[PDB]
Amino acid sequence: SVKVKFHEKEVDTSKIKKVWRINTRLGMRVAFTYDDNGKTGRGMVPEKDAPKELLDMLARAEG
Amino acid sequence: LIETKVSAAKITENYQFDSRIRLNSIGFIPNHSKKATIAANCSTFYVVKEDGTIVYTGTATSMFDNDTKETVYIADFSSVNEEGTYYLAVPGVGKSVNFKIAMNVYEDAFKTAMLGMYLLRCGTSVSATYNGIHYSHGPCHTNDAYLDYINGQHTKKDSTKGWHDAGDYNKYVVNAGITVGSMFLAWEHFKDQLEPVALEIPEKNNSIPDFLDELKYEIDWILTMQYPDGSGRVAHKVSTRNFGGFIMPENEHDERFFVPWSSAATADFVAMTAMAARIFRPYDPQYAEKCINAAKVSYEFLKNNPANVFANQSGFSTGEYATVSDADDRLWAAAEMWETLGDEEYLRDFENRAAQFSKKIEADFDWDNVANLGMFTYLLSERPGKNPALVQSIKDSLLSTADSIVRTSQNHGYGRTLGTTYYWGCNGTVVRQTMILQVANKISPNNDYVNAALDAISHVFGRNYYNRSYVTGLGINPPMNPHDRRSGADGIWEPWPGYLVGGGWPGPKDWVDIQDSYQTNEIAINWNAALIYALAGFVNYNSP
Ligand SMILES: [Ca+2]
Ligand SMILES: [Ca+2]
Ligand SMILES: [Ca+2]
Ligand SMILES: [Zn+2]
Repeated sequence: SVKVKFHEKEVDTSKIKKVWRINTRLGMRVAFTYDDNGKTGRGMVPEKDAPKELLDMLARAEG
Repeated sequence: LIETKVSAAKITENYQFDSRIRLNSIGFIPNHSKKATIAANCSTFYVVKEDGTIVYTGTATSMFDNDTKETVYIADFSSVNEEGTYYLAVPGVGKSVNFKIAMNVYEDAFKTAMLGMYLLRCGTSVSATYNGIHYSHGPCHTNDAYLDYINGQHTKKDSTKGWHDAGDYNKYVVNAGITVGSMFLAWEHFKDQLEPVALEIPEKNNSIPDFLDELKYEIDWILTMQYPDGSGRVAHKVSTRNFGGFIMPENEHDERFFVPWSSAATADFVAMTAMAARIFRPYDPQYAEKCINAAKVSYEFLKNNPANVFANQSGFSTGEYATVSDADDRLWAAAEMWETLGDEEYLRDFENRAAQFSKKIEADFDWDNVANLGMFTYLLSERPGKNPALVQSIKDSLLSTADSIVRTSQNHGYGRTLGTTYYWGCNGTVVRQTMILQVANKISPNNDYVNAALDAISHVFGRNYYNRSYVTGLGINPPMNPHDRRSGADGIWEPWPGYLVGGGWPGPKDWVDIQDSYQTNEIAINWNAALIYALAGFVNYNSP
């Protein structure tokens, strides 16, 4: 598992719950929910910018 | 043998507003559906005139809202048709806000959504007084725009005018596409309703219908986006390099640039200018000729260059609006060229493309997926020559889709036409679904379609989990803190009026009315355009 940097916050992939792809007004993003001290947070990163580990989770979720 | 009615009864005035009673805070139309969602155990309810007189007694029915995972109680008071001001009184719970029943109930809201567009204008000072509050800014972005990224030369070519897109001030062709197409289809679909409408705009005394004046302000910008080389390629956007701060737009002095072309922007330009040509011709035929000649230049480019091309947005970090495919955009362009001009080549282009869509009509659509616009214009055209089997395939899908939206709204605890689907901008899509419903109603008149459109409208005006209007300046407890630069930067507590906020996601409770939330609480032309279409159908409308 690796750290996901997003706008600047850092989330370990081990904390991520759901991952999905969205074409937003800002560009293609990989969106996700994650565990934040027992609450659920939402984040997103540019697809071009996502680590291999997050992109693998997306591929699994999409398969 | 003998029947005499009991006297009308009046309410005791101890009823207090309760936030669990959720309904359309603007109101209702005679002869149409009228519902409230009561998120509390209850049975009896009364519809009460503002003076206390009870006009209707009903029983609320329990329903499971799978979206919020709660049992709610539905009060159906559709049979109340007398015009007036009322509230719902729910013994054991409280009362709703006051609402109106009127044939013209939505006209002020329509005018306010139109005001929002006026107030988004770029390149000019804007000024309006709204509920006694003066909103204004000086002339902005008057140096639009430079050609450095197009041809390497730091040459200015006029690219002023148009609308600021969102909470940022940049101007994006692809998002203009669905915005302008949806507003132009409001004009075509509801022309006799909208033609006489007077708006609070500077153009209120010229010879052009005011709805079209607003659109002309955008088309005037769109027309500037073709490449100066004469190729017909269309620049993707006019933008600063990065998103600026929360400043008034006349204080934004950073240079703005044309951004390299995309095939989708080029196709969207064709569709918008082809529509503009037929729509403006009765009022400004010189402008109409300009529009159609421009459309033709760009369509020739697209015919000779069939590939999907994404804009090269290197150097920019503002909105991308990088639609994944231009196939829908090109279908729409062909439809509009055909509708305006009639040539067999356009018809053949459209029909060949339309046949490749397995599902002809999609329930959930926005800037990225504009094929519905072409399907609508083709289906509704009075021109001869259409392939009968394609027409039938499109009709079947339109009606199947519309019937599904009715089923969604009927089985949702808050009448949400988009069901359990949430994403960035989804509030826009809720109301944009009214296009499918109204087009279905033209093809196969069905009250369920029109009532479902009113369920979409009701949803964004307070029949929702939050018990809030999603439109600045209107209805119950509207958004106060949109991600909107003018709102953030001016000296006024209330935000700029008339804007549909984007909506919460991924869930039904995820909307946050906080300025930092561009994800859930921004504004956008494509969202307003959807609201405008939705409300347009109920302007100068008589339901008898
Ligand atoms: Ca006018
Ligand atoms: Ca597209
Ligand atoms: Ca303010
Ligand atoms: Zn401006």
